[PDB]
Amino acid sequence: MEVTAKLRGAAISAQKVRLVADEVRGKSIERALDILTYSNKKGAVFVKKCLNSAIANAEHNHGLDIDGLKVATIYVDEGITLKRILPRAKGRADRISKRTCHITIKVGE
RNA sequence: UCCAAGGCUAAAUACUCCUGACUGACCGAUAGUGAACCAGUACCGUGAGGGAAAGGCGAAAAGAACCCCUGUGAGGGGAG
Repeated sequence: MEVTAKLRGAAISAQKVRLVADEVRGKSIERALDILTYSNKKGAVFVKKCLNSAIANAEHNHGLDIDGLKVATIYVDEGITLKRILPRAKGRADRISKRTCHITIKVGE
């Protein structure tokens, strides 16, 4: 089986979290946690939180051995965008997209 | 053919801010009132004035006790 965690609504662009996700996809839980704890990217704190939640789900709700677990699948999806107005010169306005993202992690043997 | 320089006179005619009953080969949320929603509101304008967007869990809240990750967060996974 595959155990899931979801981190819907992280205040960050999915394009940014995707670089973090690409490096932990398919790795063992230990190696992936190392990569996430020593990354300098903001998206790594979100990916690490979601991965830790998925590991705890697999250990508590399903009684799996987290020693044989691995990041079976991970992907980031776009969340809801907050729309803000940015004033510019000469009385002109721009729209600002404050993008959010959904992180889905599934761990399994 | 009819008697101005005195006055009057109902009905059949015009209408709908409204009340009641009833109707529709009228609309069904970008439609139909601008407005189904705390709308002539928010917002814009010194002002006269202009003028939006925005409905729906389920039959019944039975709206998820409790456990786990997390920062007593967000979010989720179980349980129900």
